[PDB]
Amino acid sequence: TPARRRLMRDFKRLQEDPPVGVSGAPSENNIMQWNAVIFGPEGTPFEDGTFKLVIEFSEEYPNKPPTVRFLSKMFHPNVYADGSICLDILQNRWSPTYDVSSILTSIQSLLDEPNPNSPANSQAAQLYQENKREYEKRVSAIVEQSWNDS
Amino acid sequence: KYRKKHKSEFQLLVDQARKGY
Ligand code: NA
Repeated sequence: TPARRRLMRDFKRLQEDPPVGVSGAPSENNIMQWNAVIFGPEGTPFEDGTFKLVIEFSEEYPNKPPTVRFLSKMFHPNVYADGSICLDILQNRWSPTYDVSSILTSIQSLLDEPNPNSPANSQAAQLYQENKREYEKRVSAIVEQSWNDS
Repeated sequence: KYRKKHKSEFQLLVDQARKGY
């Protein structure tokens, strides 16, 4: 199928041009479900976090974006309670030129650049705007938790 | 549940993501 042919190319690109601070691979023997890891970027409240995600593709990929969820506990204005991510390029701004590598690096960039007008987590959105001191403390807890996560 | 069952797989991914950090 076209989706499976595309996903083998996504995987090869990750090996040839490895992105810094992120990684992804198929789970077990299923090409349509991937595991992924994103490191919290240095110089941010998320620094040193080792966050685990799952990516689910459909047979309509790359014409349809995959669904991406954090499995690790998260505290971020654009991340829902169930780990789902409000990021424009994973919804209405999706393009077939994006792949696993670019999706992961886009999510990585979102961690230190939250969108205030999309409050998926209303408390994280409020603290980020009002009390940035308390925002970093709440993010610190989930950084620690991401280390003994499996 | 999921993270625990795929412990080995996630640790390989953590090691790959750590490089150059
Ligand atoms: Na392409």
